[PDB]
Amino acid sequence: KKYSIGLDIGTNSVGWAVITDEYKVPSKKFKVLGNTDRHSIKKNLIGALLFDSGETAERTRLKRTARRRYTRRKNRICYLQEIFSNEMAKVDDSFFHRLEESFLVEEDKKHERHPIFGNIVDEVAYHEKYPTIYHLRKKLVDSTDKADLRLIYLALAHMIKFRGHFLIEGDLNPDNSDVDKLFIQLVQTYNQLAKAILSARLSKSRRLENLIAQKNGLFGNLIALSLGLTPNFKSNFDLAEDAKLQLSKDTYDDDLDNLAAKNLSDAILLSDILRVNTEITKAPLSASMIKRYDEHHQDLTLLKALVRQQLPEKYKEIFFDQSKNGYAGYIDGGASQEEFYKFIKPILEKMDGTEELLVKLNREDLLRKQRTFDNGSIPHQIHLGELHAILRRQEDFYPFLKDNREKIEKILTFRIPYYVGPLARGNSRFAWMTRKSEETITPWNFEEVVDKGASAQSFIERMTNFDKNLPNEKVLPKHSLLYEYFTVYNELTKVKYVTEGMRKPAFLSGEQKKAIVDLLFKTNRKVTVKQLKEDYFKKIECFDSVEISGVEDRFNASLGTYHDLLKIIKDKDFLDNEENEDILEDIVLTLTLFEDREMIEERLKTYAHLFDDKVMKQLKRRRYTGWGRLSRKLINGIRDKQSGKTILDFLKSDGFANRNFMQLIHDDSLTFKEDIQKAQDSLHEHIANLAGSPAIKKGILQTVKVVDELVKVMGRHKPENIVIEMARENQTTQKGQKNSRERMKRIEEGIKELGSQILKEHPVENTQLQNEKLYLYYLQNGRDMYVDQELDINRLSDYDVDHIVPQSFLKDDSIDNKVLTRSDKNRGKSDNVPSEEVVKKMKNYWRQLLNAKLITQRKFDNLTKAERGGLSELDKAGFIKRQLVETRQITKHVAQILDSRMNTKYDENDKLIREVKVITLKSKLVSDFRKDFQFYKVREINNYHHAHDAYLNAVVGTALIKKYPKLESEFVYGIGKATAKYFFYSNIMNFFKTEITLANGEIRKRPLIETNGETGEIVWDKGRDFATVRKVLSMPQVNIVKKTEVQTGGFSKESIRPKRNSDKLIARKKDWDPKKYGGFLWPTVAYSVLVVAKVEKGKSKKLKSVKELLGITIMERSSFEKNPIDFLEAKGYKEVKKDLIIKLPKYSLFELENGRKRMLASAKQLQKGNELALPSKYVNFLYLASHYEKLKGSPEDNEQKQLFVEQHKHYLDEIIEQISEFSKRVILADANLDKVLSAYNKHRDKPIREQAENIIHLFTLTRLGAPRAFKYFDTTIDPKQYRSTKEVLDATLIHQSITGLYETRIDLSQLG
RNA sequence: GACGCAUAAAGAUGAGACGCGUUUUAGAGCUAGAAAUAGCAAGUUAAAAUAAGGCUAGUCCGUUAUCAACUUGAAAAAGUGGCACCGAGUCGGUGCUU
DNA sequence: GCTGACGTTTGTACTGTAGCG
DNA sequence: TCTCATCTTTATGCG
DNA sequence: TACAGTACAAACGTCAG
Ligand SMILES: [Mg+2]
Ligand SMILES: [Mg+2]
Ligand SMILES: [Mg+2]
Ligand SMILES: [Mg+2]
Ligand SMILES: [Mg+2]
Repeated sequence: KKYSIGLDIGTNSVGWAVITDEYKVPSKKFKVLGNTDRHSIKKNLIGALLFDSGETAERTRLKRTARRRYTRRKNRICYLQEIFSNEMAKVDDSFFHRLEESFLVEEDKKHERHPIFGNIVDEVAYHEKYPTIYHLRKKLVDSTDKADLRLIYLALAHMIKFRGHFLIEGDLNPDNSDVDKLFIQLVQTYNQLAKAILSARLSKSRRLENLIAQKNGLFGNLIALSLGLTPNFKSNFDLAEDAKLQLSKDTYDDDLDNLAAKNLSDAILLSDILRVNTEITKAPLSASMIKRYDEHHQDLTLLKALVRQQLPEKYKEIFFDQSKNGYAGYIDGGASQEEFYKFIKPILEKMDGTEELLVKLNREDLLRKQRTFDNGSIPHQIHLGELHAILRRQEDFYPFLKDNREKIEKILTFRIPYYVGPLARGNSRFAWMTRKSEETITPWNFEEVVDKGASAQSFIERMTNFDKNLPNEKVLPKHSLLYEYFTVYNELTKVKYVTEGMRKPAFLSGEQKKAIVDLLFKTNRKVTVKQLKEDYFKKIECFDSVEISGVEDRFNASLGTYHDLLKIIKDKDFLDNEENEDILEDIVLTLTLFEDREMIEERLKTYAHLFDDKVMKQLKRRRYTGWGRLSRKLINGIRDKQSGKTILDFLKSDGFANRNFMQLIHDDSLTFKEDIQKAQDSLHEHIANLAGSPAIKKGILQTVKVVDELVKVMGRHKPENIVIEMARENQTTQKGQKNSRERMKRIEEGIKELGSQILKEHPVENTQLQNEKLYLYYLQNGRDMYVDQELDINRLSDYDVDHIVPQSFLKDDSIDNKVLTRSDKNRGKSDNVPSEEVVKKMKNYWRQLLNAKLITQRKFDNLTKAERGGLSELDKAGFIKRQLVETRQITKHVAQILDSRMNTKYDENDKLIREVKVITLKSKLVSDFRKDFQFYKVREINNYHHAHDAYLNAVVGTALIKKYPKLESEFVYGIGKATAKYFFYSNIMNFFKTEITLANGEIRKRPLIETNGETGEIVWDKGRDFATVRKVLSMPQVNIVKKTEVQTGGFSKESIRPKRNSDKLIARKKDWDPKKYGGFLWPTVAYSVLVVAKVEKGKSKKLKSVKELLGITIMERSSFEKNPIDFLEAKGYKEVKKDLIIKLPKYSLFELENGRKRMLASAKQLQKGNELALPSKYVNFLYLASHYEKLKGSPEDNEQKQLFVEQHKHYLDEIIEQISEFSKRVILADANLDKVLSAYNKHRDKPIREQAENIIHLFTLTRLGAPRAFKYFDTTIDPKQYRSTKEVLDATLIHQSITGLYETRIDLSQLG
């Protein structure tokens, strides 16, 4: 009667296996529905459900924010048009209509075809006078004439459309900073108190050297105008009031409280951004762009003359062929400037007079475009200065730009603050803003319509956890003083001490804990036990010596926020006071909640009577982040109604009982537990309601559906035991501590081994090293990874994190794939690894970092990947590590959901009866089981290995449970300790083996029949149970099912493709015919439908009846589902039989002659649908012939298994016979099978390892799913893609229940 | 014998932005030709769109998640498939039983 | 007369190709 | 790619 | 890995003798 279930859950699979108490997998004669003659089927209850992995929300969000940016950009353009509109209608009743109809063709345009001036002649005298937008911008700035509104609009609209980044706080301005005479003002100012630096690469290393060549009064002065100095101590040689000085990031008023800094800092930074002020202008960016254009002009004039006078045969390939990455491909084709440079540098090396061009290419100046990937370095304030200059000229002639100058000034610089979010009116699930009035939001009225404070508080409050114990209560800040006290008293209530006189160790009394906290947790940020035993036990308790226990040599707990508030609020008795504790809690809550200084000031204003303004100025810089696991109500709001204390009171003092948070909230004697359990629907609603990524919701829901379907199979009786394989681990304590070493020590060891003084120049703390940019800065020893340039620790936003292998090629967000680099160097390696030249020029420095172990060997391999520079689809053959985290999350959730679904009956004696015992095995047990008794696992043959893992999980779990029911609490849900646990869980499996072998060669014979002790019952018969599991491993029928999935997402490929007279292009906008305008291509089919209809066919048209697949794209899907028959008639189908329309999602399964199966991948592609049931002997041979020298066993055990391969050399040929018979049966790639046979015969003499480690690849020919390329040694086999779908229209369609047990089979031959 | 403390790795969710890129159009091509084009000149920029679109019309929403088939149902949701044994190349046979 | 010659006029294999920092 | 914020899982140390 | 670009092979009229 009884049965059990095993589950193996992966990112793309769940394996499931019902087992009997005998460890046999059962089978039933299942009824099958549908029109076919077949009425019942024999099926084993072992299988695997296969589904494609769920996508994370990343791509959808990166499209959503882009959609918002384009909407807002067009609205900026519209407010500009609104200001310009009554005036533009004077000079041009249709200019905005012409910029709008710019995209259309000449006869589609209602107005004359030239966008800006309309007429041809003025549009060309225009482009002759101003060849780009920047000659326009410059002429507008430096000249003082009355100028054309249509061109003001274009200059402003261009700057408003492409406005540059906002990563610089406040503003830069050129007008205070154009002229290098500021050093005279600086020395004149210090007496009250060229390009000399900038001619070389900017860092302190050059700046000090130059100024000493030209103590403190010059260089130490000027760095405070130029650099974010590292010491926190006060300055020297300084003003009459003495404090620290640096060019601080957010607010230089934090340093001025000790003008020329603004002038000189803007001058140096703008002259670092722009190669300007060797010439005097008022429009520096436009001047630089015009200099680029003129240099490009003279360079091309030189270049073509050189090419014609020395290599005239070469010209067309460079300058006309737009496919070659020549200049034609650089301009008219798709080539970048890197591709053009590597194209053109060999040609320049052999010509004469090219030295200047070769010099310019090495600086990246050679024939630059004006708009490039590195324009993301340009801040918006430069554009802001140009727009201000423009308006300040024109206002003398345009009264209306005088009247509303600041509205246009507002429109470019307005950015929605990130804490406010999308400006909805209630219908956006992403919106959290609250608006004061129902008025429409503009950049001008934004401050009076939107309540920024409430929205900014709600921004955090929507995201921070509810307390897991009190789900209606939001958690504390991490740094809240209540949480500090909670943490220290939670830790210190459980430490124990003993002296020479005492019989046994004793807890700290409440007096002692209070004394320790006030003594040293309030006078040291982190306390060592050395500090505890000296400063408390030796100094207060006067002990000669003491042993302390319950804590490592450094305490985990801290009162660091007390130290902060003590440095700020000077009255220590204020911080130790009871009355003001709520106010201090509000201060730290605000200071965690808000980072914008104005709302910090506006929130803290209510307490300005308790502290001075100097303290308040100190409080508003003390930014905090992070939130505790617990709510205020939990830790000090609720009281046990019998005793009267809160949790924090108990942690402060609990007599000698000294309970911590756990034993408190689990003691029935304290009504905390009653408060918890009174503070504490369908499957799909529950699965939607969980937190975390949407990606994991797929694998959880499908396996819960699988388990419920299995329960439906077994007469609605529940299983005794459910075994879930967990992606969980045990380690030795030394390995696990090494696996989690503090990341400061990683830096210190490597820096000491390479011997640099960077930590003397830039000291840093492990709390600070949690920042990703800063961690990378120290890992790289202060230098860029792509040019030999000293990085700046203050400017780490203009440096950016390159992913060494790009995310578009491979998802890898690890430190081994991250590089901090200058933004231009990162964006100059779009979709690639670093180039060959950069590997050649820096492989030595990378080797110095590798030898010093700041980078891994994997990181060195990714950096030097151009030495192996494939980046092919065949290089994907290692798992992305995201699949492990998803597996862990899914299996963790499914444990608690299946426990909640199975064990539902509450009881008053004990709370919940285990009707079903849900089990969560770590994978090491099943892995050791597989490797000990030669039940090996090869992932490349076929998909049955998922079901075999579930079978072995159920077998091993039930065997361990029935062998050790005393050890039920180690598996059922609800030298170092870790090393002892690791050896215990290693040795717990010894009951499966007949012999136990010691390291000295001793052997112990174990019984052939295993039993438990406490009831003597048989569990593991090493005679017949191993034979039984070997029988179940050799079944040829396993219910593999691929989930039928309607596709969602992008309508097409994203690339927009040029116009052509082909009807397959997707119309990219409703009125834009793609024969004229181009459009998208590669559409994605949501599902096929089987259509049966007439069609008008033949050159003399006549109705022919037809049955075929129609691929409903995602775009057209809703129109189809509104009303099918008119959609089919629009597609051209006539007399359609409505009831015979069959919906066919992706991977709809069909079966054909000789057992052949095909999965419908679209209306015009199939996929191979059968699975090779290869016998176990050849599988274990393939695993042992693979892995041949790298087996983990002893040399004797390696040898005997390596000989097992040699004993079965003839297995190689019979595997090829197996693959031939199968491929002929199901795959039908006869040319590929002949190529496979011929290549095999080409290499039948090569080593049996290399043969097997390539026969393992031939199963790509046979394996289920999409045809994919594979290779056998040198020979590469191209995929035999099943682009024909003609056959499935008369196959039998198989609709599979989610396990694959029940079926509906439709014989489509009878349909038509 | 699943929880908050410290550490670390790998990931995730949301907001605000930047740079590109593509597409069509605009930037008069010229000269020589029966010619298809060839020589030569040119090129660097801009507008518009950037999922088709949608109705609550917002400076909002539109690529995540949910889906075998069939009977009920607006949908949520509920419902629908005998067992034992001997065998095994993707499931077969045998016997009870409804 | 009526088999087949000779174009047009559709229907099948093979290589490319895909938004990204 | 940037800025800002929050959160999950797993592993080790202390209860 | 599904579809796109595109080089390649059967089928369907009017001549052709
Ligand atoms: Mg597994
Ligand atoms: Mg999806
Ligand atoms: Mg990059
Ligand atoms: Mg698996
Ligand atoms: Mg721990």
